[PDB]
Amino acid sequence: SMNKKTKLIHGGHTTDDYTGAVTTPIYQTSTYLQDDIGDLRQGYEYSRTANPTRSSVESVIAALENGKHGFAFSSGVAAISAVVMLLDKGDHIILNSDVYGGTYRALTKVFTRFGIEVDFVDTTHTDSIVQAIRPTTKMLFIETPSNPLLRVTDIKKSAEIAKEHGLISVVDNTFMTPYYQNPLDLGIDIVLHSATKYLGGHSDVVAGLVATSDDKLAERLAFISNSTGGILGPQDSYLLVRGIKTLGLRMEQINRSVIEIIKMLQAHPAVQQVFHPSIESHLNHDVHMAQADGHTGVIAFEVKNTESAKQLIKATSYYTLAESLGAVESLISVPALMPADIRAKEGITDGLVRISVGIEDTEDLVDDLKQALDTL
Amino acid sequence: SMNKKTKLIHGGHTTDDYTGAVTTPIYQTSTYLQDDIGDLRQGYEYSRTANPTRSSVESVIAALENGKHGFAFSSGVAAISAVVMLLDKGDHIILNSDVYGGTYRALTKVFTRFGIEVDFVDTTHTDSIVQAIRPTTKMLFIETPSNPLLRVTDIKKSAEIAKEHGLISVVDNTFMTPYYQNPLDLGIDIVLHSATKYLGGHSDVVAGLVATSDDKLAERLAFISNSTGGILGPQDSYLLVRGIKTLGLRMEQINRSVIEIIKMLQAHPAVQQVFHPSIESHLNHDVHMAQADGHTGVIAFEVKNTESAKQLIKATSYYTLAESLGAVESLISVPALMGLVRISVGIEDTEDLVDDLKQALDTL
Amino acid sequence: SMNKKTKLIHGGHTTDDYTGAVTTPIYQTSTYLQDDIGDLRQGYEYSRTANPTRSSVESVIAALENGKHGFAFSSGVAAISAVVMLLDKGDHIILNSDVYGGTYRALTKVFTRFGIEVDFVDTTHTDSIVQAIRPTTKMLFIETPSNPLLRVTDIKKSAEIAKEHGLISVVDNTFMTPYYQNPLDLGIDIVLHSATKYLGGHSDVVAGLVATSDDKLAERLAFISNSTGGILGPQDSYLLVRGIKTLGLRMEQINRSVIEIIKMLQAHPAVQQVFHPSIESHLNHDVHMAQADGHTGVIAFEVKNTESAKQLIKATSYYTLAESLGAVESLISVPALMGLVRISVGIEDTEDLVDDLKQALDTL
Amino acid sequence: SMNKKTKLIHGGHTTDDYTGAVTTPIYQTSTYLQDDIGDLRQGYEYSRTANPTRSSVESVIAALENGKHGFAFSSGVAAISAVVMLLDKGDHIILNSDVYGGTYRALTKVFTRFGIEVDFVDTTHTDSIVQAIRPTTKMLFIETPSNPLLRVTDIKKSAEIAKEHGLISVVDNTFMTPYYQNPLDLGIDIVLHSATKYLGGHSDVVAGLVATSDDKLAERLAFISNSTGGILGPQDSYLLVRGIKTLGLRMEQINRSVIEIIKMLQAHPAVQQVFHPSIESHLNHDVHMAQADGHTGVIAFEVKNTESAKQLIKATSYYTLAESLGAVESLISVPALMPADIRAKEGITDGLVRISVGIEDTEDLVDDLKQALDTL
Repeated sequence: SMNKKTKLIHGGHTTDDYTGAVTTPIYQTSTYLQDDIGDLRQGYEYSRTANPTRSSVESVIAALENGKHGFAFSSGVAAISAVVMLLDKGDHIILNSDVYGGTYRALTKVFTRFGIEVDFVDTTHTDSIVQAIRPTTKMLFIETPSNPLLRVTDIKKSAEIAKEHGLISVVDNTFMTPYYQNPLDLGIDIVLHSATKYLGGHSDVVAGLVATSDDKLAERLAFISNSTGGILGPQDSYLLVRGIKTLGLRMEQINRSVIEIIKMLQAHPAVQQVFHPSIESHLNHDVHMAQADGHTGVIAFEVKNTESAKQLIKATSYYTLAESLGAVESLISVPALMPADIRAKEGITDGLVRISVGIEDTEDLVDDLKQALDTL
Repeated sequence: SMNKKTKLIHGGHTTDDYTGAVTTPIYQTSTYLQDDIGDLRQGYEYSRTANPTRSSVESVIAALENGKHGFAFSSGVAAISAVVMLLDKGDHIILNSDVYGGTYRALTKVFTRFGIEVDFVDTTHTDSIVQAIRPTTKMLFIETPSNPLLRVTDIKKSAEIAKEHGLISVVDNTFMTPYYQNPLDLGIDIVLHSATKYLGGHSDVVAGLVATSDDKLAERLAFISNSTGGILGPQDSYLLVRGIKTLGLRMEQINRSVIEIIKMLQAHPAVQQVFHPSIESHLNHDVHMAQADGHTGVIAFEVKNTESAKQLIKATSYYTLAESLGAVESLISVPALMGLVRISVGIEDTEDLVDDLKQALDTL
Repeated sequence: SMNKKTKLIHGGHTTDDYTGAVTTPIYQTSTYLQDDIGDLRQGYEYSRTANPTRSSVESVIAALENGKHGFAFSSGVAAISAVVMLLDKGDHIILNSDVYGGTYRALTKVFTRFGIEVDFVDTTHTDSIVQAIRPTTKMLFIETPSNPLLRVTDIKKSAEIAKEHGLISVVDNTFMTPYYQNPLDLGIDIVLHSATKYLGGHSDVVAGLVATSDDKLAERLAFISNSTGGILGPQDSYLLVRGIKTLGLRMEQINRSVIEIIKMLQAHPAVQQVFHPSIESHLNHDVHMAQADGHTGVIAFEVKNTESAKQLIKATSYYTLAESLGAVESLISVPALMGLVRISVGIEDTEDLVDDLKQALDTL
Repeated sequence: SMNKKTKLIHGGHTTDDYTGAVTTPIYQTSTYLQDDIGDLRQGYEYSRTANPTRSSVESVIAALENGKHGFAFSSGVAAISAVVMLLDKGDHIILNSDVYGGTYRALTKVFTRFGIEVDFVDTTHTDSIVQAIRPTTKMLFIETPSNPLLRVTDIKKSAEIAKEHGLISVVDNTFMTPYYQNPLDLGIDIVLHSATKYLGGHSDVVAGLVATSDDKLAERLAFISNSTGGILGPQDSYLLVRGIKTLGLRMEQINRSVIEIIKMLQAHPAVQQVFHPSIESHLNHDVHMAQADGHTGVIAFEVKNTESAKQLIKATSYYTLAESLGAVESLISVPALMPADIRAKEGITDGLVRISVGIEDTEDLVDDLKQALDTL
């Protein structure tokens, strides 16, 4: 019963019971000696099946999401990939139309070849999920807020919709992190993250994390992980644990700057509109406040055209033009350039700019972006 | 032009063109700065899609297997699963009946749920491969030698059948390594490895490696890997590059010990049978010699019962009771429990490994 | 131009100009290819003399301390020993009497054997520094605040004395970090850190960092380091760069908890005294506020006897009984045994650390 | 009582007693939890004083050199630096005139300022050591074979000379490695290595290793290491252990190529002379065979002038022009360009070329260097 900032330091198991080392040892090892045949010395026999450094980060994400079983994968895509392989051929899964672009690509071009049929639904309306549910629908996949336009979906209702129809509810909590949003506490079966983003938070790990409280769903995830082998390595597991330590402090510095930056974007004439769940005029803004304690650092705002966005990027000094988000350094991107009907259903327009607020000084970030907008 | 031991040191790109560093830099990084929107400074944009350290080890395995493209995965099992995902629902795969247990598990328990069926066949007689071909068969997947009995399958003839019948041929070359056997040179489309074993060589990396010369197949593997993200990390990529450097020396010490160990086992009163492709009476022995320039370090032999096998392990001093194979240290196991005994010959002193196993067998 | 939190993210060179990678590549390498004999492709020839990952963290500490040159050592003790080796036999050093125990050991037990003598002086009264100056005195070395009582020494006035008397002034800025106190801006010649503590921040790196603006001193430190080889490795260099990124956020959470923890300790019946430079009755409190923009996370308080102190540690839940300080997790110790108690405030929840320490004190 | 190749795999302690992991865990940690105050859980309290990954490589070098105590330092220079700090001001140490250049620089320009007086002696004649021994001489420092001209010194005699006069005998065994030469078995007190070279052997670690069998000399080295802090990190300790595993196989492939390469250099008219202890006409060649089981991979040979050496380097394809030696890749250097009286006493002339034989194919290395010499 510790507070969130305390949970990030002592939640789970990140110490060495053997030597007392206050950080998780990095087990660069493949196999483990057995004193007697079949008798494992500490539960370990082969690192693909289980590795102590990986089990440590798996116990952390489980503790942060108030779950019971954690799983670490080589990438957030590998985590999503392992989750959908819970379904069989002829099975059916519903997602929000505005999922992360890589998620759309994986389910439409990879997993449809295996007999999994996919339906996309603007989940901002809860009952619209029920329109697309079939007697073969087994999974409801929610990504709130979405990438990169931050559409909010009612998690607590989607869980009830999933629970009623015998559906496996999944939430992609990458943008909110366990520090501000806990889908497992709202009835969801499985929560997953792209740990590449906020959790690692230092632009130096590609990883995915999955957590659940259901036993039999966990034994199925462990079976898929051990049989498809998309496991996170020990070195990356350790850097994940290390980065998670400062998640609360990083999110709070990010949230402070998000406040000041939004107030500047909404008052700058060179900006057409701003997209963020903290805005009262934003769609489903009251749903977000009911299910989340804070806000993501991804902000979307549209200038007039793509060429103005390229000029705006070249005018800044602290915003790094690159992919990914949630890092200590602020990142800037043009989602349209980094099919057209799906891109429009994701909210991506020309002149749409996505920023990821870092942990630099607030006034420095506001005045840098504002001075850049003055040139348009 | 470049001999084998030289190719292990200089094959592929394992140096830094920037600073001139003689080893591959470890790029613990997720993303890369772009000078202009879509203008990649060195071709890198996101580490899942491409990472310079991973591209280094990927260029090594393609060079060592005489392939055009290489792919590094987070485990050998992940390399297999990416290859199997080349197919659609309804497709069939033909495999050797004694295929690796993890491959059996992944195909029967996972990929059959997606309509991909597998047909187990004694591939030591190539006629059995043809008779099991269905109109929906799309892939031939073989290991040679297999585990743990080391059964040899004709690679060249398997490549001809897959070619004549329009199948994607796959060879798991883990046990032999690129230092002794190159399936791509024998007509196979895709060769893969559990780099966890010999390639890494030091019992400290879990990894898979895939190589092919087909552009359309590599483009499909690249798309599959980017969309399922079973990516090998940079630090493991580096240790893989580092371990491969001594692959030729390790294999050669392993093969010298295998000769003396088999000679001891064949004569010991407590041993009833020895399994290894280097024995002239082994099935398809000449087939192996025609497709391989050396031997694997995995040896299986039989003793009376599992009790004598367990007492054998405790009586040894230099054989480590653990899973896995292909490491610098010698490994021993009883496959039915994890009287057949399987050993992995390491790079310890040859007479030390001979005397130590013999004195332990003397206690039975 | 660049504020403090921004300088922690973008100060120094912590990106790859080659591929555009946003984090410093880890150069696990020993040597570098030369295009021509003596022609360094990027200025690197041998990793002991210079390593690009180490040069990254070296450029960070110089930027954060407003210095011209930075030096990364394998421990804070190694950073101190390189600085002390600037002197010759017969030279003298003036230090605060309560200097770090490892510094006491290194100077009295090691460097006196080479003729370098040390004069311990209560530097909280700057007059005592002048009266201990000999004709052979060459260096003034101070820590502020000190361990474990947190005694404050006037940095500006110490810099004037060293300047007026021709001494090399050194300040151990470990406890305050570059985020709150910059001795080089106050006239000190050399500032050093045990990066093992706050800079690394995560209890997983042993390192020392040195910064100076003097070219002739930096040239001498560079020669000393290349000829004694107390070099920080590349992997530790990288984790140092990574940990420093959150230094501002960690210190600020630590300082918020320090305020509430001191308020609780000052009122608890079981506490007889609290030591911290943030108390207005602390000796040289206004001196600290004039040379520092914040506070350290080390707090010392006194309870009845060592028994009550030991029972305090067992009664807590979030305080880790271990050596060291400045980590994300809270650390507690009894200095006389490794009733004075020293705690290191971490980044846990403020009320959690307040309530947990109070309920433990309630059991005494 | 295992053979050398077996000793490199199982000598010392490189496994995890806790989990059974067959490789040493990497303890990226600074401090260790204590269950009771002052009571260490497994002997660890602070990583500068002791770290489990470092203790593992320290137990390896001790086992390989038949010593009892090992010490790992941040560089071979830091190892030598810690060894000479065993002496006091006014103390006296004898070295061979042709020591490694960095050793000469460290003792002449650093440790002379602390009262340590240094004497250089052509140790190829044993009694010449006795000419320079004073009532304040405390240490005899031998580097056989030398860098880069490979002058051989009688180890067994130098030990007797040191033992008679109450001297601390030290041998720099970098070039021979513990696989071929074991100074501790010949009476020497302290053996040290630049583990950067052959031991690591993969051009990716800078490290130094020290070993001794005397208890009180070890307690003094541990005191200096803990008080001057030039400790090797855990990641570099691990890569050292990993590289040491293949030391025997790498040395034997190197020795095979050294044989074939020397026979080519001695028969090429473009080569004036060749320097290697395996040559019968080489100085003290019979001393080497009496104290060493094999040969180093460093070979020195002189072409006519410096300009011919630069042309020879540009003609090769498998020889890497860089510093350091003992790596899997073959390295080539010109020691004169990478005072004049000391350089001449070290045997360094113009046109002198130093090669470090790698583990590439023998015929490839011979024909590559030979074809290059044909252009001169």
